[PDB]
Amino acid sequence: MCSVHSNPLGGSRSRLHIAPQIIPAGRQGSRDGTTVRELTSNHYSSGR
Amino acid sequence: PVSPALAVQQRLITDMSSSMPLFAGTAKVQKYAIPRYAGHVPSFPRNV
Amino acid sequence: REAICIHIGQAGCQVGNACWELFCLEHGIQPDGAMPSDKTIGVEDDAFNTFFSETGAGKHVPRAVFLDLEPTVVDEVRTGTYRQLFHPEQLISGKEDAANNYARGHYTIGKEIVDLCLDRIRKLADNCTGLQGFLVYHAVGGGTGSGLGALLLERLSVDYGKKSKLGYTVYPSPQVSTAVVEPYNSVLSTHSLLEHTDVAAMLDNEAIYDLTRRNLDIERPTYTNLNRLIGQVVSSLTASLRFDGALNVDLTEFQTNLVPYPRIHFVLTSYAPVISAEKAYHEQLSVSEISNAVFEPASMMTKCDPRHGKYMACCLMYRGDVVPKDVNAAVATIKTKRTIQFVDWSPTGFKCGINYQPPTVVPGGDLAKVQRAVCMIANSTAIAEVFARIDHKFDLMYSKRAFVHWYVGEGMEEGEFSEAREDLAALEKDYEEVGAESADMD
Amino acid sequence: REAICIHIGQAGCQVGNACWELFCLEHGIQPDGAMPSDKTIGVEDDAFNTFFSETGAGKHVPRAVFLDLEPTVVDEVRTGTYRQLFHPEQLISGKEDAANNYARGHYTIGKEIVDLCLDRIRKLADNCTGLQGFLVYHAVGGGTGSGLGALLLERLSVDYGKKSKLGYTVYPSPQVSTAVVEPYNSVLSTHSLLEHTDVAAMLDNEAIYDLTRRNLDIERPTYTNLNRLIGQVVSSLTASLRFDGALNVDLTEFQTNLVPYPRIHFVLTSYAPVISAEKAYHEQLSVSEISNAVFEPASMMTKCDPRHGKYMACCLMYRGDVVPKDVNAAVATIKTKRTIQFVDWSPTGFKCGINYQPPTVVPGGDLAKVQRAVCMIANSTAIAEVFARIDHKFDLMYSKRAFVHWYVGEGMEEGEFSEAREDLAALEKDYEEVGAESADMD
Amino acid sequence: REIVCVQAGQCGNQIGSKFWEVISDEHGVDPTGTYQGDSDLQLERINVYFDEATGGRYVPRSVLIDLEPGTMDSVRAGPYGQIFRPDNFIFGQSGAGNNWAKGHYTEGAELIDSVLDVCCKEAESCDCLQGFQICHSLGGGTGSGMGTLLISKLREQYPDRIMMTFSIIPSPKVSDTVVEPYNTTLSVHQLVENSDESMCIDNEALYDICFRTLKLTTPTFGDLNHLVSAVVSGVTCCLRFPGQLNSDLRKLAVNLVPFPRLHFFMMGFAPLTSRGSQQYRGLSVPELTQQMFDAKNMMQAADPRHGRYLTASALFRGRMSTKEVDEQMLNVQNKNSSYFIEWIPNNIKSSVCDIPPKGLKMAVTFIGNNTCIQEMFRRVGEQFTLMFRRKAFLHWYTGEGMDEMEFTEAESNMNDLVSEYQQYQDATIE
Amino acid sequence: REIVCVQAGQCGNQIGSKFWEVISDEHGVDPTGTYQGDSDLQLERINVYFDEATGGRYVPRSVLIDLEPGTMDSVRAGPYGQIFRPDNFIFGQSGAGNNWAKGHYTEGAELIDSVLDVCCKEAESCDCLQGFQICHSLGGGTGSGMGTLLISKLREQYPDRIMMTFSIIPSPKVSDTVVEPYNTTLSVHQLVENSDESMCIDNEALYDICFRTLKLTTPTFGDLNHLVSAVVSGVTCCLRFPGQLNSDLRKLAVNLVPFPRLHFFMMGFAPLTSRGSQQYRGLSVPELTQQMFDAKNMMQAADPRHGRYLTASALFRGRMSTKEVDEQMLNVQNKNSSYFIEWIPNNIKSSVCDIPPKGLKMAVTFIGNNTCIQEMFRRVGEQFTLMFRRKAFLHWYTGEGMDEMEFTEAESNMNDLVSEYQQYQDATIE
Ligand SMILES: Nc1nc2c(ncn2[C@@H]2O[C@H](COP(=O)(O)OP(=O)(O)OP(=O)(O)O)[C@@H](O)[C@H]2O)c(=O)[nH]1
Ligand SMILES: Nc1nc2c(ncn2[C@@H]2O[C@H](COP(=O)(O)OP(=O)(O)OP(=O)(O)O)[C@@H](O)[C@H]2O)c(=O)[nH]1
Ligand SMILES: Nc1nc2c(ncn2[C@@H]2O[C@H](COP(=O)(O)OP(=O)(O)O)[C@@H](O)[C@H]2O)c(=O)[nH]1
Ligand SMILES: Nc1nc2c(ncn2[C@@H]2O[C@H](COP(=O)(O)OP(=O)(O)O)[C@@H](O)[C@H]2O)c(=O)[nH]1
Ligand SMILES: [Mg+2]
Ligand SMILES: [Mg+2]
Repeated sequence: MCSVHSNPLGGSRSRLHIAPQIIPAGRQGSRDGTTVRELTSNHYSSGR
Repeated sequence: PVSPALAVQQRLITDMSSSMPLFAGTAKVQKYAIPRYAGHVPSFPRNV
Repeated sequence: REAICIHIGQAGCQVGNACWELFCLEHGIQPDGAMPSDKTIGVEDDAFNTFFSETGAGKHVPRAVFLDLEPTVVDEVRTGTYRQLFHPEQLISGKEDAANNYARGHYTIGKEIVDLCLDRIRKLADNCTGLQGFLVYHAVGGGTGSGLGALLLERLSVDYGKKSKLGYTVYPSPQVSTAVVEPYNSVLSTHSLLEHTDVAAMLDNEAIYDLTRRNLDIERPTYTNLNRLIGQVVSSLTASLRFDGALNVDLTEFQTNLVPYPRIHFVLTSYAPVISAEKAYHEQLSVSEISNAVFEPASMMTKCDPRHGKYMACCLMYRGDVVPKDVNAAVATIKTKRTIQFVDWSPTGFKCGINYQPPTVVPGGDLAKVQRAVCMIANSTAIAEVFARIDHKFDLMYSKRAFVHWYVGEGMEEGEFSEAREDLAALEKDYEEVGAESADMD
Repeated sequence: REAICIHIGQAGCQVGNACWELFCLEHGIQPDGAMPSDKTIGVEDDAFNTFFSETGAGKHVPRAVFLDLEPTVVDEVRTGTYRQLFHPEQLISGKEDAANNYARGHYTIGKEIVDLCLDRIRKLADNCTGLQGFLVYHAVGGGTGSGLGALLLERLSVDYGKKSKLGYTVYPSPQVSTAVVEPYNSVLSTHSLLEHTDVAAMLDNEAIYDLTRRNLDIERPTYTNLNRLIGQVVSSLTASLRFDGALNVDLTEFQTNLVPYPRIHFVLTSYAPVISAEKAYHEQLSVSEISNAVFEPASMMTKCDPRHGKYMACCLMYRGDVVPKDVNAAVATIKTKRTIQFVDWSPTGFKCGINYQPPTVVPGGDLAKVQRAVCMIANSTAIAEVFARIDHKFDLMYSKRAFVHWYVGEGMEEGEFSEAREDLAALEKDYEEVGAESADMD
Repeated sequence: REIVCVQAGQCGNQIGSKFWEVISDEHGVDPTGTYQGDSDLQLERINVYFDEATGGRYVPRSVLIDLEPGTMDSVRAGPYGQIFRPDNFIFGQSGAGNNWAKGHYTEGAELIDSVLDVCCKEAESCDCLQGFQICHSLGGGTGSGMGTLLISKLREQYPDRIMMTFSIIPSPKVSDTVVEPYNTTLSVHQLVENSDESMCIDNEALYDICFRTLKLTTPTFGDLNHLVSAVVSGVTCCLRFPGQLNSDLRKLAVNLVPFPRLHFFMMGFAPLTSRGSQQYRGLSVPELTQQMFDAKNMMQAADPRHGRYLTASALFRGRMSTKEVDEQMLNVQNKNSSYFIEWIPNNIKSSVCDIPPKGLKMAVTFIGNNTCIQEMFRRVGEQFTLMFRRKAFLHWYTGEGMDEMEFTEAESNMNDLVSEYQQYQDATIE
Repeated sequence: REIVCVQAGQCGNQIGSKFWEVISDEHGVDPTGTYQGDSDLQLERINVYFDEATGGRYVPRSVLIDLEPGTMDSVRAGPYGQIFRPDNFIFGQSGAGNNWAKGHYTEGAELIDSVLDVCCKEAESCDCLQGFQICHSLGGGTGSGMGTLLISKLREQYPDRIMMTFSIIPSPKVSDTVVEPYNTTLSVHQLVENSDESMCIDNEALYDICFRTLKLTTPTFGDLNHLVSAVVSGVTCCLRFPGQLNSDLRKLAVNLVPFPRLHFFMMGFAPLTSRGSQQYRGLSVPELTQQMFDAKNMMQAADPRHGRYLTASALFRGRMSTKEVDEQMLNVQNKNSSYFIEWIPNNIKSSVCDIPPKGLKMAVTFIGNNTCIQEMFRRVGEQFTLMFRRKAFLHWYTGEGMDEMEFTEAESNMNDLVSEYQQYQDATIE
């Protein structure tokens, strides 16, 4: 079985994920939705 | 139908190896101990 | 975009089987060359093109030749499972081996076979639009690999000219040995290989045996394991051509960054997360841990100790989920270490590459599945110790002309031994001179 | 925040099993290292971090190495219940024992194994960001404990430098004995331990046997009871790192408060509400009674009598439901007593700690459940009597060189005995001089 | 006229947390920062301690420093902790080791520049800056060393302003730390040169207040820190509310300090009385004055009966007649005339403020300058001399780098301070 | 008054794609090219960056050049990629090989005529042409060599216009390429003769911006390229919107450059602040001015405290008073007077524009001319001298055909630039 990888760190082309049943080892990095335009454009995050 | 449990993941790659007969009598094939084991492990199916 | 693979002799063909198995499994091509109907893509993609060409009916075929003087290994490929993948014309086999004689391969027997190989390579190069180098796999210990590999590289270098040629080479191990005449063949091979290759990567079976005993838990390894590790290394180095990434790396930048002087082109190779499945889930594998690992001698695939020399350049290839800030922090930490030393004339010692595709896991394989890996190629003065022991063994046998009558009967002047031995002596002196500190500022 | 545990030889590994069972049960880690999947407290607090690191799949793994020269005890760990908790690389075992020879461990056999230990400790220390010491468990009566403890502490002290090293050490009991050659090993150990340890905790098996007879009602104790008590003491000292409290105590504060001069670092340990379940429901257990208890000679875990000396410093650890006013009233009441004496150069004799986490109850355990406990570590001149008795036993044996030929044959100069015996004699004189009361009026 | 607060070490950060609880309660600021008060009088001086952030919110002008974030994580986890500005939390990665020299010389100089950068950023935003306020203990390690370091840097950078410290000093009875005499002596040496006015509190006096006056069965550090927060918030009350006879920190310094080294003061707060008795006796200025001079209500171990008052000040909060204040302070000075130094014709300053603390009809805070503070310093010097003759723990400090000459200098300076207090106590006029 | 953009190499094409995303957003242009904005102020200057194609559409006046199409295929697949004119993508068939001589001499002369043909076609279509804008890295191969080739050709063909570059330069701590010193030295040699204004960015400074100010856990090259696109789109804002005190690139050059060689500048953009902190501090001209000069907010590794400001410029966007701007610039100049060159009576120019970027009330971009740039050039010259004495990798460049005299000329010119900065730093009135 095969699937399609996501693109969290960038990129535009699709990538192939081989054998998703096997769970990868190692630590998964810490991620958040905080980006640089959310910080440099969304000053109206609070409507006080 | 591979389960995501830890032990199944640890032993799945070993189970599918193409050199299974060459591992007999070593610490990999003993499912009752962690690897690099020191004690005796049998090498015949009647003893195993 | 495209690269052509040339496989010579026994080690090179057997490593080729593992390489093409891996490249098939990474792209998803079935062993018969037909893409399955389920492996669909949202948008049309070209990444296979580096290694496969389509006939138009949708069969895939690979950009490789298999060259041998004995039939048995190529007949094994023809009768095996991958029969339909290769074009049958691509698989060229002679009648009889070069019998561990460099002279027999180069002068007597390879001279008949070389023109078919050149016609096949030309036929490949005509079906390209951005060829950007040759990858060559051979061993210098045997007769046909040395003699025909040298003759073929000479012809390629005249016909194609400036195009880059990168070699993966299996050198004679420092105490494991398989044949008596290995030093003579390795010296005579290395003399021709010096002029006509841009970077040469050195491998020793004793190191891969040590790596499979120590890191993996394998008591009785065999050549299929070593060949699968080599295939993984080649896939890591060529991944920069095939998938999206932050910092891509074309094969010409390797030649520009790693080679300081035109003779100083022999490089060390290492691979970080060689680990078994049971060990892999007890430990995290962060960027800094694998970066610290690749500089430890326990990670290397060649039996040399880099603490006895100085680094000139390092090229670090990261593939998988890695972010550049951790690579920068790791390299700065490595630079801080006191047991890692660079020659004072090379201040900017590092090259980095970062690719998003994580390393593939092969169903019968012995490596665990991991989210990230790093691969290193590095230039270091420690390699001079490797040549000195081969030269000492050559001197021991040659002082009494121990085997020379075989070589003289198959067509070689006695003078050629002394020329090659003097060239290797000059290479040793080059490695002595480049490593000497310049401190005459007055 | 972080601490690394090093377990050496038989006593240290067996005490380690009790320590890690206890630390698991206090945090709530299952024996297989996975957090309970049905537990949803939500406040996924960081307190484990002192002793555990995460892989990222949520398995827990502990910051420890197990070192032995004989396989049997490590194979017991490998085949036991906690198989999945430890990383298999962490469990290091040699081929053959040090045969009750300090010389065999230090010179002949430990020299091969020692580099693996240093590589593992480096791999742990690289995966830290606020390491604040090493905890070491060993016995000085046996061969591997003496030889590898000295060699490993020397190497750690050169490589890591200023980082603190705290040892919990089982010394040869004053009339219970297990091997003939114990005095020689203890002298040779103490010579190395003088230079290379920051605090030394003193234990005698006869005291823990007496404590289990008098307070608990156990006629026939065995090593699991003693090891569970030791684990409780270590948990009490390290609790200040792991849970919220009124008066915290960092590991550097122990060294600053307990050690007046750099050689006078050997300390006594005791624990107050050691009580059985049937007695526990008949009595209230207030602060002042247990504070009075830790000073009674029935409470110590080392066979020494403090009435024959003077205290230099005391560190009192309270854990559980305690209020500072009760600690202050208790310490002032202790200070009033006439049979407790402090050296006149130490007017502010006490250090206090108050922690909110009550002591944990172990499913198979023999201690009752109690809301509060106090633990004491104290520096006192009475310890000089233990060394005097070891030195007297050494003089009796050494007058005929009774066993020395084993040590000299296994690699040691005879001169090393006289040097060590003179150094311990000088330590006795140091304890004589520090305890001198002088009148500056002159 | 705005104050900048600094909280240092565990004791300082906890007392500061209670102080900002009391002040935020008095001005009716919700823990979200929203104004919820019920009179304009609350709003009209909010600037004194709070800066205004955008769309309603107020933020408290304080810098928190510690060497391990455990305290910082505890205060951030507390019920009002969210109000503090995230950029204002400064912490290191290794402890003071309960060692003054470590806290002052090795980890101090590494962090200290970032603390001065934050303090300058906060100071230069004010339209007119009044003195700084610092809370720390003198017996600790990072509290003593970094508090006195920071005091020295702020006195270099702002020499014309006021420097105020609240400081906890070791009890003769509660030995919480073995090495207390060294840290106390070195810190008092730094303070007597650097400080303009320094207030001292004994934990033993707070314990005796709680047990005897309030008859509390089971006191905790929350009660002691509430008492301290009460006096700390009381001294500044006249800065920020109307009254019939206003007063100011500089005016307090000018009336209390006769000579520049004699600037260490005792504190008290009067209407402490148990909830059962309070229904039987109403508050009045004679009652407040009687509690105000009773040594039971004074926060130091030294007793006034062993010394003499140079000067004292009382600040009253509440609606009351000035006549009662005037006659009580005159009557107390005349009736106890032997305990007041005779070459000053009137020793007591009074001040009156309209707004009492909530739920009390009236309150006064008392600050006293009494020579009996000399007995405390003498005790610390005694314990130092006992410890120093034998080099009892000196190798730790010398290993950090201190010269032994520092210890003899600091001892000499403390001994001269004690002598100077004793000399003005026993002076006479013929 | 329209600008023509050129994007060269991997770094340049990647930053350019994000820049044109930001610009298309600011003018309300749909990725189909249709105008969809909501105020006339957006439309009335759209000509500055876009040309109008038939039936609604607008196309952006940019040329994309690279030696291998990989980047172009990545940008074409992006969300805004369709807007670009197909004929404007120029590419070869083999890479630069990270070699300056290859990029400048062998494939450069092969491609350069088609890029110049496209640039002339774009320039001659303008009714009045303003300066060119070029994005490239100096450490690379095709970016440095072919970018400077194209710059030289455009300076030959349009010598009366302005030439402005934004350029990425090697970090002081870790190299991404071994031969960086040669490529940097040769590129700076070309720029100092040809360029009018050059902007420099350190990747290390962007990492420190992200980690210290924004506290991002896992920054990516997209964030760094967004910061660069923000400053690039900010510098031109006064060209294309109304304001109380208009400014222009030529007006910037006239006020910033005292002498023609001194044209290398530092950049910053002010309202950077983390999502957790934003609730704690409102925007105001004093806050922006204080943050604007903090070296934490500067995009190069050299710090102002080691140098002196010759000149600086601040461009303000938003509705604000001129009084606050002039008095802030006076107060900052007076309080830090030792860091400003004394033979110039006023070092800061201000400019004010009415229209801020969407979702920010106000913003400022800062451009600074500071002598601390000499440390970067000195560091590069040191690494060059270490490499050049040993001919470390020189045979590649000589095999392409370069004479060593080029290397000695470039080294001498960089050393003279460093000397000129040092001489103006230590000048005096006498
Ligand atoms: N790693 C690896 N080494 C191999 C393999 N096959 C052979 N070798 C090694 O390479 C050397 C022998 O070279 P060969 O490839 O057998 O020589 P040859 O090319 O067949 O030349 P001829 O004998 O004349 O046919 C020995 O050192 C072998 O150990 C292989 O499959 N993998
Ligand atoms: N508390 C406790 N003491 C022990 C234990 N095992 C051994 N001892 C004591 O420790 C001393 C013996 O030391 P060992 O640990 O056996 O020595 P070793 O480390 O095995 O060294 P080798 O004999 O060379 O292998 C004696 O005083 C024993 O009473 C134990 O499990 N618990
Ligand atoms: N009143 C009060 N005293 C405290 C508190 N915490 C600690 N102390 C006292 O302060 C002294 C310890 O100083 P400490 O704050 O730990 O110094 P630090 O390590 O530099 O922060 C001892 O006398 C403690 O009794 C508190 O919350 N309230
Ligand atoms: N800020 C930023 N820097 C980049 C980016 N891509 C590459 N770089 C940097 O630019 C240098 C490499 O130059 P490169 O663009 O590859 O040169 P080229 O091969 O001629 O195109 C290195 O310092 C990289 O770190 C990017 O997208 N953003
Ligand atoms: Mg063969
Ligand atoms: Mg044993």
